[PDB]
Amino acid sequence: FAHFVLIHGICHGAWIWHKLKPLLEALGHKVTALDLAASGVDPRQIEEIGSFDEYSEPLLTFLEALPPGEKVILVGHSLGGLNIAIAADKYCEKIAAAVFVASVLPDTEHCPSYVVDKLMEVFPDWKDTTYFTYTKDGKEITGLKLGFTLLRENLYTLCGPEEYELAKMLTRKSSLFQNILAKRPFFTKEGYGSIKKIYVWTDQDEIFLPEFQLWQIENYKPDKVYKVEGGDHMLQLTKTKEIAEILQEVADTYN
Repeated sequence: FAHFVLIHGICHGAWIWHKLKPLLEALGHKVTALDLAASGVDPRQIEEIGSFDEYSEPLLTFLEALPPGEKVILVGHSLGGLNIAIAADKYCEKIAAAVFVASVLPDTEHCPSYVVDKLMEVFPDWKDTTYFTYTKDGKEITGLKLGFTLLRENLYTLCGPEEYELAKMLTRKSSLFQNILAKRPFFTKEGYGSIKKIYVWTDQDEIFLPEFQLWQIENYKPDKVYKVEGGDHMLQLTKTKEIAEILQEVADTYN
């Protein structure tokens, strides 16, 4: 059996995994679904957070708490692929594999903002998404709150109204920390570069467009690619059984 650690994307929280966690547990696995900083029911506000690395603190702290010899399979969604890379550069030995589900896939050859800048060229219009600025640690940071119409049409395209309602209800303001990411030291070959990486995507994704998702595969070759037919960007909501099937096959492959 495996221990999966489920990692949401920006403006989201552990709650996006509410369908997938019971299914993985019904297969016998251990599952942790974290709220990152200022996300979900985390007490902090985004304006206290000055970088992706501080944003990732609950994942780093969880991994620090793993006793020696315990390995986990990280599963990230959307921007959560970046939290994976940060965690991997400190605790690569605790990571049996990383699975990127409709997610960004950073590399080691370019700066940590690389795949995010590519994402805004491929998808530059975020519809009713609002933006704001705050200063933390001397740097001006642009925060955002995903627009409800963007959520409806581009992320939750195929989700029922009861799932979409949770998003209107629970998504919170966040930030891409895009300028901070550009100046951060590169992810390292020895840490992040060394972990097994499995890339899960759908060409029906209406925000992480096929051009982007395919460019990422070409830019940084995963150890395994699964293409999910159908669904939408919220693959753990619209294709939950398929994702649990893929995760069982990763566990069977990577301990």
